[PDB]
Amino acid sequence: MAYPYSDMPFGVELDTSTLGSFGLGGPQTQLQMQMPAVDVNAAASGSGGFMAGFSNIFSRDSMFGGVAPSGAQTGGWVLPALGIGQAVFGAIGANRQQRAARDQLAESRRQFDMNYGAQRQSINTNLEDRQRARVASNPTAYESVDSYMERNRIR
Amino acid sequence: MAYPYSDMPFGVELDTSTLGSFGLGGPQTQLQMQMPAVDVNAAASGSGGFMAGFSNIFSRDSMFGGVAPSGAQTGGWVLPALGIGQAVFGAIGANRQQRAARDQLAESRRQFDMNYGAQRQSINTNLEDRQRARVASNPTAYESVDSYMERNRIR
Amino acid sequence: MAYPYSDMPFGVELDTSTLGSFGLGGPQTQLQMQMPAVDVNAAASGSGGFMAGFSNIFSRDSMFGGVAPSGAQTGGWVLPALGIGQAVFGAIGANRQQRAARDQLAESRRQFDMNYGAQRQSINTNLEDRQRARVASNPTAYESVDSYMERNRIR
Amino acid sequence: GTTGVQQALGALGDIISRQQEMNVNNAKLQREANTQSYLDQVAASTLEQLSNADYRSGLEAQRDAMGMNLDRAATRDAITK
Repeated sequence: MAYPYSDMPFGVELDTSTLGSFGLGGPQTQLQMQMPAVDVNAAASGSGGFMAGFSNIFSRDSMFGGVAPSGAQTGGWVLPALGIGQAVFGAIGANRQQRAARDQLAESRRQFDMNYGAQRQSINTNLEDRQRARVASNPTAYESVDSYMERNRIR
Repeated sequence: MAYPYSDMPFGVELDTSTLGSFGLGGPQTQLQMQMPAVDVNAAASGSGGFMAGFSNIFSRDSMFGGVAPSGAQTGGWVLPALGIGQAVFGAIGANRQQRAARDQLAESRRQFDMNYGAQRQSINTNLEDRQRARVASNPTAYESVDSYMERNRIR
Repeated sequence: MAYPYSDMPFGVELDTSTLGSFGLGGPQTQLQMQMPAVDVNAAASGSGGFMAGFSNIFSRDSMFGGVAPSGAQTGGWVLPALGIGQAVFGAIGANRQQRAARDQLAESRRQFDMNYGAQRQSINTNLEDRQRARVASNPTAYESVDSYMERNRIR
Repeated sequence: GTTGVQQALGALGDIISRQQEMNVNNAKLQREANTQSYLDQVAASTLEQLSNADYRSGLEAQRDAMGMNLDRAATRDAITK
């Protein structure tokens, strides 16, 4: 491409990860970037070529539509905007519910694993202190600590 | 800008936090301001330039609408106001339900963590009172306190 | 055949496994492939024979359809595209739910089997540490370690 | 996450259906307007003009330029009536 710009490192960083992580399915990985220009200057001057400062609609006929006599009505953009917002918010809610379910499941798994770890450490301590008496009473006629720690030791 | 006023410190204080906290999704961070004007004075005199001070509609046609003979009907603002209130209160209820669910989950997490902490303290106490006999009876032939206190100590 | 190419090893690797594994019913088994050509060059030149660089529709009548006077309507492809996307995403959601259920069942399986294994090792340790006394007190009048470890040992 | 997108797509796709129906109604009204606009021309012509077989040739040639965008069942025999 004649104008590579700097999208290659951005694409490299993105890789192929799907939605998830912790930021409602993708956090603010990038950083906030200042406004290109304080004054609108009619969008990007010649490049923009819009009517941001020229249209100045300020008319209900465009926001909410309007019907002249003899039919021939036109619809405003308010209804499409509301529909788009409805769709986006529904998708966000579904993503939130899925994330909450995943959280809950992962949390429960964490509690189970941590409880097992604590119980395992306690059991190992009990075995070690019980075997201490055996290895301190008659070391010659009994086994060593390493044998018990490597053969009858809880993982 | 031409009239900076003092919105910049307010924006800095707001930062970029989303809905939540404790005040039903955004508490009263600011303070209660005083009345702007002693008397109505038709809003802010020339600056306001409103008609509410002289409207005195007191008319059912404006509130609940009305239809003259030969159709040509007009609808009042009461129905749109009721619809807007319905939407706002539905959104508030959804926010309340989400907040209640988050609470409940946080309470469960606190319960489990606190039970684990109490059990860990109890197990550590049992361990050090059990090793007290070992370190007080034959200190030379047995280990020291620190060996267990950072080897066989429950996290 | 005339053009075997290299699809035979790919088919051999595929074998006859059905959906599942971990990648939402089939992971990215293959590897990323670079673009055949940077420039479109009207698809694959003569082989392509498309209007990618020639059509340039950019016309609401194509995307969103259009009706001329006297009926004679034509529908755009936007509605079929939306329907296809809806179907695909519904299927993906169903697959995700099935995978989540399978994962939960497998987690419960692991939970119970792991707990039984822990209790198994604990019981075996208890039995053998009880039997140390029997085999060390009066070996002549009591049984051997092999008998108990092969007859009344925990599976 | 993948279950609510169906409602999103449906709500994105119904609005264009409503727009298409409105376009259909507008097109029908436009056809009616074309028909009436033509009929006014023949209604506002003096008898001597319609008798001469050069004015009516162009008048009904303006009817063959508009295709089926002009109801061709109430604009045929208009001159004779």
